[PDB]
Amino acid sequence: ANLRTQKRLAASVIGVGKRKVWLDPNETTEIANANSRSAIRKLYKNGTIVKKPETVHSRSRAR
Amino acid sequence: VRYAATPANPAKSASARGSYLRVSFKNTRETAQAINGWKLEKAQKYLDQVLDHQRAIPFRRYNSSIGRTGQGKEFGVTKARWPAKSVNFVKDLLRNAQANAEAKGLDSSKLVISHIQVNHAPKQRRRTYRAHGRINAYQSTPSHIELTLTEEQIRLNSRQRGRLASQKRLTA
Amino acid sequence: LQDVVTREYTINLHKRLHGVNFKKRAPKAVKEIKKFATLHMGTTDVRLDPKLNIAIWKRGVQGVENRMRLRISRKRNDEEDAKEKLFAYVEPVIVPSTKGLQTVVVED
Amino acid sequence: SHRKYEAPRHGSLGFLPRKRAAKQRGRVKSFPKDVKSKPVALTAFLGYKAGMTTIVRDLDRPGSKMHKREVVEAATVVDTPPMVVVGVVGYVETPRGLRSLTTVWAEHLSEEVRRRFYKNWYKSKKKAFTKYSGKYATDAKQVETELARIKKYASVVRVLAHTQIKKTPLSQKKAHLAEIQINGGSVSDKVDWAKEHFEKEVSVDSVFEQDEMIDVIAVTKGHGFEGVTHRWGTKKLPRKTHRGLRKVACIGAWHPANVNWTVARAGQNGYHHRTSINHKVYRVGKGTDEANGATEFDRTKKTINPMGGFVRYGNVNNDFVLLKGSIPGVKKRVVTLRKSLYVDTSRRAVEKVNLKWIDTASRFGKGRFQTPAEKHAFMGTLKKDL
RNA sequence: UAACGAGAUUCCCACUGUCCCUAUCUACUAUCUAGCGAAACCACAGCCAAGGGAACGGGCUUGGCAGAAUCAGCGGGGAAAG
RNA sequence: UGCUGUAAAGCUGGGUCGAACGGCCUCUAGUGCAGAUCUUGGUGGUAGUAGCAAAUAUUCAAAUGAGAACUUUGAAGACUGA
RNA sequence: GCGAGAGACCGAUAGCGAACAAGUACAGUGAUGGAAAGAUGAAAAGAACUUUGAAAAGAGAGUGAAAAAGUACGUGAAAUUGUUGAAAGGGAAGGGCUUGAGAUCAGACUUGGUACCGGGCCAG
Ligand SMILES: CN[C@@H]1[C@@H](O)[C@@H](O[C@@H]2[C@@H](O)[C@H](O[C@H]3O[C@H]([C@@H](C)O)[C@@H](O)[C@H](O)[C@H]3N)[C@@H](N)C[C@H]2N)OC[C@]1(C)O
Repeated sequence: ANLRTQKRLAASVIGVGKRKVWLDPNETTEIANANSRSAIRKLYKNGTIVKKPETVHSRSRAR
Repeated sequence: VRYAATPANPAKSASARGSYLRVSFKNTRETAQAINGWKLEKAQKYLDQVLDHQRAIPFRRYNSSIGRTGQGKEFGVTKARWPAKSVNFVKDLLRNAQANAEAKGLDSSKLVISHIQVNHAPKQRRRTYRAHGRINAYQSTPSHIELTLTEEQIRLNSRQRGRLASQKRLTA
Repeated sequence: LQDVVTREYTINLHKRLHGVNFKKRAPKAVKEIKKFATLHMGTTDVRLDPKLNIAIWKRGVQGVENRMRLRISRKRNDEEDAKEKLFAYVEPVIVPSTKGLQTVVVED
Repeated sequence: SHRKYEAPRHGSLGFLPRKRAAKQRGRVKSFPKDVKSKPVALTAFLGYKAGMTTIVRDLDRPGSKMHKREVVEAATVVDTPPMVVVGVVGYVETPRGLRSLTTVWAEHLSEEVRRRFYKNWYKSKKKAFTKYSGKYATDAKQVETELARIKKYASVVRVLAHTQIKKTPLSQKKAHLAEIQINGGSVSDKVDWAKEHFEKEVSVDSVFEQDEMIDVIAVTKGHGFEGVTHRWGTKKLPRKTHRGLRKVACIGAWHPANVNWTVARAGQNGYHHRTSINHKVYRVGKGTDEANGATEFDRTKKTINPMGGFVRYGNVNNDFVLLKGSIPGVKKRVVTLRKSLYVDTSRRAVEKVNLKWIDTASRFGKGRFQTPAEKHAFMGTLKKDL
């Protein structure tokens, strides 16, 4: 119900900003149980946590 | 505890209290006077319609420089208002008093609000900051609320006697 | 009386957002569609599909389309003690053109 | 000390207070003075302001630079379907003023005039005048006696007439009911004339002829709360004035130690009752005529309406009055037309006007065509024409 | 006395709502609502005219008069406040 | 609730209350308040009034919860712009 | 300083600043400056239990000599405020004098004497 810690830990573990962390809306209870970085890594491996793609900055117009 | 007014027959009455309630004294006084002496069900429906902005609470004493509304025409006023927090507090107290009356075996449909009053509770102090490094008061004006629900020779002179005797003899 | 019914409407949002503050146009279109659904369905309980929210905000805060084609369904709100036995669910309808379309009862 | 320089007062003290009018229907404060030898005739009529247009005319004023030359003039169109007479009122002279003795109504009243007696018509049982109509059924002797009362005692007789607002494009269904004084003949003649016109229609042409100078009573356009600068036309304070400049700088001297009634103040502007006089009648048009906008010099078969309709009014499809210039009120406003209160023999009052041409281009923009036919001729075929 | 100057001043060109003479538009207020909620100030108070009077009265004398409760504004007076 | 005294004041009926107090003859004083922009504390009118308007901007749905404009998640729309 | 005994002294805004976790809390860079605040009850017996409510609480109940003593606690004034009852009200209110009206209070049938004697009050 409050996944603030989980968002922060996922950002640290995955190596991206908090803005690029996706916590599964439909798996709230399991994510709320993930208190350690190890549980976060397990969720990341199984796709419950996902690294969002970068916002594209194409250089085609520049070239 | 001592209530300000005591019912004539306590077996047909139920009471409720709230003390040190952080709700405006002035708005609460207006809302308490709006339903004083009403049937309980009539008052509850009216308070629900107040929370809907379908009817308003008439503001009779604490109303200086408040707005005007056409929903005051029901009560013959132009200044009326919809104080939601006071209405919610009064509804909670009416519900508690109704529960007490039910526990005493009383009939809800016959209940009338026979007594209700609002008193000042002790103020709660906060601070506000003014220009030129000054400190002013920023206080609350809390309420004490109580309410009660109730089921709904001639002696004559000698000359006067003589006059009456003469008159009675004259008419048979 | 058919309580459960689905119809497709066209709302003229251009004339409803006339003169509106530019940073309130998309938020007011949300309120306008809710008032539109209550006018046609008779329910103050109006629910907007998140895809409708995406369509409203597609072109930013003041980029609302002149006309939107909407599917509105009146459905039973059993959910006892809810102040409304019915409710309206509003979702977008993808069409090639938003002109010339009339109110149509949708069969399911 | 005295004002350093002299200037006239801003605004007129004779139109005070500048408050909202009590009713939206402008009331006739005074009627024309009664002349007994004249034929029995109405003195006023109620219509609806529809809009403005343009005319072209030859001027007939010898000695003017524009004598026998064309002038372009603004005109106002008043939608005036016929009124229905539904009652009569008798007035008696008293040392305290005129007092109405009694009122007699017609047997049948239309729904539009009976809608005038209701604030919530759809929730009502429509009982208005339902027991009064029984006063006719038996033998109408009560009605005859009331009319005999009016003949015996009244010195002023006015008729009760209402508009047929359902003939206008207005979405309002309530008819406007007004008293129009009856002038000419004796009181008995007046009561007879009113009785014979019960439930009947009377048209504008039976009241106002063409070239007549008439008065208009209406309520002006509302503006809400206005500051002194526009309400009274006072001078704006300099640009660098602290706390603003759309103000009157001095609202009075130290003594009298009170703000005087003659000082300009912010307050409600417009929506006032006005009686404007001397508006010449350029045309009394007929609703049946399909060449209302046509003239002897411009023979296009044309109605008075402009292309697209009068903006925010609709189309004038009844009798109408074309008036020189502008009159108080707005589009849709009920306006009262009254005969002149004096006899005027100036050249402008007695001039016969002959309209060359009436503009019927669109009022919704820079309209450049007078007719759909002219537009089609100028533009040729279009894609939508096929 | 060349050069320099957020220094004082006059004229000129350009410019323009500074003005003739004002109009219209936008955002935020004001406004109305829910919640929250101060301060200055306060003998008692609060409609005018004249008189007399510490010689410019809300009160006193003589007149004019005088009808609940009020909202938005306003800057005449309270010889308003500081 | 009444009574006495010109008065300062004194006595008494009723209610509240819980541990000391008074009359008379004298003694003694840090002995009587409306004021001192008095002191300290408390409380009003003002007044539900002024106001809570800088820094572009929020929205839909789900979860939680007695309760969600403001918490969390998802989806968007934005901004800081090295 | 240490140990004692006293008073025509003060009695919680008094008496030392401090009767209390007082030179404390707090302020100032610093030297320094420096408060407020005593009392349920004999005894916590400090309200078990039931019920309404999300809860705070309320209503029953209970303890107590007293809850008109409920750890917002001895008594509990005034300013100021709510409710109830009575009354009054055309640009202030209040006051004196006087009477009316409405309310309240009071007295001689006496500490009365043996049906009478005799007395009190208001009046002709
Ligand atoms: C509960 N609040 C605490 C409390 O301990 C409070 O106590 C007072 C207490 O002193 C009062 O009691 C008082 O009794 C007398 C008399 C005037 O009442 C006073 O003279 C005396 O100073 C004082 N003890 C008492 N009546 C109410 C409590 N709240 O005193 C301090 C405080 C922080 O406010």
